[PDB]
Amino acid sequence: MIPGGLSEAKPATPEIQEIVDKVKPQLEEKTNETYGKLEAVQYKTQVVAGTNYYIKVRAGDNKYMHLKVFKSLPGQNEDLVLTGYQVDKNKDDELTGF
Amino acid sequence: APRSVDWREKGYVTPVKNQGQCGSCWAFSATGALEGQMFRKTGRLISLSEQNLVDCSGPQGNEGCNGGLMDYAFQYVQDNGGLDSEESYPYEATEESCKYNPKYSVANDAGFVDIPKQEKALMKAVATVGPISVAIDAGHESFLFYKEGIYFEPDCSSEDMDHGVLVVGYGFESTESDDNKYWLVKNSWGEEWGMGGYVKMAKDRRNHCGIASAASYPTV
Repeated sequence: MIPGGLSEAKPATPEIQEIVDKVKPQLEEKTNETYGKLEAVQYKTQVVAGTNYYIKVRAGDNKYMHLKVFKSLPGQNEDLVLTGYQVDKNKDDELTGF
Repeated sequence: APRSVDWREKGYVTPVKNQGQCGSCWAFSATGALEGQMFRKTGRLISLSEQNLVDCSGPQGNEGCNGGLMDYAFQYVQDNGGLDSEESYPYEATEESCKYNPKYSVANDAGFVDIPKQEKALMKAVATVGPISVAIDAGHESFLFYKEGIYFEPDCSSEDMDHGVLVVGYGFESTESDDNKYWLVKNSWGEEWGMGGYVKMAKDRRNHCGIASAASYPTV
């Protein structure tokens, strides 16, 4: 681990799934597609001025995506913001920063 | 110097900055240390460019918004022969192409010194050298919510550090539990977080959060 580096990968927890459910409206808006249930599978975290979560999610038709979700600092009410994502990922693709 | 040290009082430290959503703490910690060393050697305080580091120090081992080390940044300033001022190379919070311009270099270093892994050695360096770059375990909820007093997190790690910050001093305050000593630490999360953007981290409590595990400063 280096300062600002990503943590090791861990299986998704209910708290990570909740973060995915909370930002789904932002994902649909940016991709202009609807996703139905996005299932969190694995995740990494990264300390920034706040926290970024890199989350591998499984979508429909067995497609995967990597979501980047920024949890704001307390001063900004810990607002969750979907700040990036990578589409067409494979189940076993590594979660790397982006 | 003792029993308290606060380099802010002597003009060695720039106002608190904000790394935003980019994992560039390491670059803010490095410019903070370089700003203090250049002040010592020139009597002038100039805010330096984190973006220059984020964009150009990959060859030295840094990973832009995905992390890096303050020593690598010091190595880059030595190898490149300079670092641009903040005004000339502004912060964008995303990794961009290297656009270093030697015309606007306002700092430089010859390398760096790694402090022994002891809080006693760290105290000696802060007192005698100036602000020091350090890595800490900042990955807990208690750190996000820090606002006052001396930070102590029982679950803090002394070996796995995920954030780079800057020790500007140390001091004490009377406390209910008699854990009174702290390191004065400048963070890069903006002035609203914490105590004006700073955090008093527990000092002399067995290298709390690893503050003394990866401490260093540039040689100017």
